[PDB]
Amino acid sequence: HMVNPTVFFDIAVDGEPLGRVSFELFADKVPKTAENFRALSTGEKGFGYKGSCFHRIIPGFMCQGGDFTRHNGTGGKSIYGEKFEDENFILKHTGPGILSMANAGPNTNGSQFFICTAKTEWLDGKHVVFGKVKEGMNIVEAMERFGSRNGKTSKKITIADCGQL
Ligand SMILES: C[C@@H]1NC(=O)[C@H](C2CCC2)OC(=O)C(C)(C)/C=C/c2ccc3ccc(nc3c2)[C@@H](C)NC(=O)[C@@H]2CCCN(N2)C1=O
Repeated sequence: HMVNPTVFFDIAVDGEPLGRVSFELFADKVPKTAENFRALSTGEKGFGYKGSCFHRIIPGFMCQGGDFTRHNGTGGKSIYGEKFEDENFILKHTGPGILSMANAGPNTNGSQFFICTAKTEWLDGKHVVFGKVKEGMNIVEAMERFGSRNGKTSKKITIADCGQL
């Protein structure tokens, strides 16, 4: 029987440790999308999220990250190539904690992702939901306080370490 993977991010604020956020990845529903995020979190392909930042945090909306090639929301790449397809839209944006793929149009998933801090149902069926925060929503809420209405962060929010549990 297969068990959904768990991954962790250790978050830092201007280089100062903040806490750990862990995620369940719904490999049972979106295996290809789950596997991308899993492998980018372990670094096992030779690239991934360790050291990258959350480039846009909008309080009461979402925290977005995963651009480890241009560091500002314009870059990123998947373990399958520069981009990969939308797998399915089985799972919906039901509330805070949902983990979902950022994109630039149909079938443009790469490495960027977002963590919901509110229900974002208008994104259903165009962003692939593939996971959820398991532990450490308090740390996501602490990260959120460094966001702003236009998404610029007031301190640098980084993934100091990440991997699989
Ligand atoms: C739609 C967005 N896509 C990207 O960020 C992709 C990247 C390349 C693959 C992912 O970047 C692009 O398309 C370009 C480089 C053209 C930048 C767009 C951009 C810039 C600043 C924004 C400021 C604010 C907003 N949207 C913004 C969107 C508000 C309204 N929405 C969001 O913050 C949503 C939340 C769900 C995740 N999420 N952002 C995305 O998936």
